[PDB]
Amino acid sequence: TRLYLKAEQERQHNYLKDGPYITAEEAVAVYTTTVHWLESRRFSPIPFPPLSYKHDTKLLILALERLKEAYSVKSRLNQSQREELGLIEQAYDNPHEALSRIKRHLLTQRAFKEVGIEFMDLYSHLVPVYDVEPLEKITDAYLDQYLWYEADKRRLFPPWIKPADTEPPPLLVYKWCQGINNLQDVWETSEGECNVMLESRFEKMYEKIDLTLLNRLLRLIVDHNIADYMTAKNNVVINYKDMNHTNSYGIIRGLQFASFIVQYYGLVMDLLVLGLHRASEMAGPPQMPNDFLSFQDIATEAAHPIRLFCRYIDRIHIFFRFTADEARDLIQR
Amino acid sequence: PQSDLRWSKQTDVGITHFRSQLIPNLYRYIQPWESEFIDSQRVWAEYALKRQEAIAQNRRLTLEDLEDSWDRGIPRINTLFQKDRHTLAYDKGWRVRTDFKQYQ
Amino acid sequence: PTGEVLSLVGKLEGTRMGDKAQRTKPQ
Repeated sequence: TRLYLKAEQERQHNYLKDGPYITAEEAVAVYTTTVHWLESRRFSPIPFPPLSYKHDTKLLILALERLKEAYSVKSRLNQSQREELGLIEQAYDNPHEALSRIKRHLLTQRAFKEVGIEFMDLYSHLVPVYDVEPLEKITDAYLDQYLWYEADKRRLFPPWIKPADTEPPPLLVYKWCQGINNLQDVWETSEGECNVMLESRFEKMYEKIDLTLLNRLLRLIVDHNIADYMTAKNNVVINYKDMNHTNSYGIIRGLQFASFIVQYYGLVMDLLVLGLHRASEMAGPPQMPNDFLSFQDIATEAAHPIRLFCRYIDRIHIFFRFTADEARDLIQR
Repeated sequence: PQSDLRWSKQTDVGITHFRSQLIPNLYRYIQPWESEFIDSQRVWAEYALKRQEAIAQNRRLTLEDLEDSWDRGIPRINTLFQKDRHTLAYDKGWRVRTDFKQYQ
Repeated sequence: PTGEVLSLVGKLEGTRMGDKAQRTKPQ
């Protein structure tokens, strides 16, 4: 672990030396592509949580239920372990003060406390575990529940983005296989047409997310103040035992709302991979959107090599079908 | 082994001995994913039918209804009888959150 | 008759993945 955070401190150092590894015109290109996609989807930017929001109480109860899930019934309860539980049950006691506190943290708080990190000893690879201050834990948990509810309401996330709440991953596999097998004459190789099935990792998605660009992209789909919070939230010092660094490039990836950031940046990269045309054809018109793997009409389906697309949290699985001519053009290029 | 299936019980009449084979495997008591998925589709079409006809009946679906479809449907039919269920319909994006719980 | 488990590969011809799988009744 000590070696790893030394390496991460050094990596932050090369970032703050070299500045943004992404070039300015790359930034304006991705910003243009995303704003074009969102206006095509007509999307309505997320407003700041209203004081008298109809579901607000329900969202805090769900957030504190999720927090309590972490604390199993046990006697291993230290000062912080009991402080978090006590504050959770306190917010349970008075939800309105919790709403007010989370809101005031939203519109003002920008500088936060250090986050401790410990690692899981999966014998193949090491994954960090971030420990966030309980007040910030409650704030981010509520903001997570709110943003996920609102994005699900407005359908920010097109159907290809996984995992969804409609099907467990073992059903994702089955739907993907069936969707492959139900394409138009997908298994015919008389003329010589070839199906290509790619899968990848989006290497170093979490680390190589430039937080300034993350601010610029995410300022549109939500209120700019919420953006300022969550973007300030990943500009936070990391500590373990004694040696502590501030992180600026990588998303903390342990925040309660890191899920939303990852799944939105994934959609932006998704626009990059698919192109607005094919992405729109997969998603369908905003009035009548499609399901996981289907198009309005088969002509829309057979208009491009990319028939099927599915992005997991950071993985991509793409299924092309080529004519012989298309294959040869790509091979020669 | 058959030797460990012998047991003895003593009463006033005396000592009486009795016997009773393979242990059951975990893979035989869990429905395969394929059958689960087809049953889910069937059961939820059936529930669509029953819910529309009960809305015509203007009543709520009961326990005696759907009782042949109790432990079926990938979103389990039992989940329409939970108490919090109305609040659960406000928990969005729970699966991503669960896949990010290992991270905290 | 040793007490060690035996590899189930090859000893499952007579069973299906769901045989003996039962669903509980309403409570």
